[PDB]
Amino acid sequence: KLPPGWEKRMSRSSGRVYYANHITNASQWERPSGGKNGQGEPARVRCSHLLVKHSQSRRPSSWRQEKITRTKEEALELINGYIQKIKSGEEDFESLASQFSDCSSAKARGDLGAFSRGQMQKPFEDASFALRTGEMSGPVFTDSGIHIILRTE
Repeated sequence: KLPPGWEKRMSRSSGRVYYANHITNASQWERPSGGKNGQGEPARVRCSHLLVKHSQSRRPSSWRQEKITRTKEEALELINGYIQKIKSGEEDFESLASQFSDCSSAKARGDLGAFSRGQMQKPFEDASFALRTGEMSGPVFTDSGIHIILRTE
């Protein structure tokens, strides 16, 4: 059972029986979905994302700040913060993307439109294609920085 990338695991804290995905870095208590060996994988998907860059990003510069100086570690803590606010409903994805994304797509609520296999950096692509419409990833790492991907179509 269990769709691509999903492994059962056991978290400290308690009898955290939970589910995690090694492609998307998503985690959750709930079992992923249903008896249909596949579903396949669309030729195309549509995703938004929120990018936080750091000093080791291939371009330490964004519309939000000319010289980015945060460390990969600091950026990772920020992603975790936003993921917390998002998962709790305090703030929504589009809102934090518009405000804090270091991608120019910030001004599109983070929307990147539809794409295929081949077009995006591979971990982003692998994660986007492992998500299902509606699902959000954990922190995803690329040469740009650290992403949160929301799959919209």
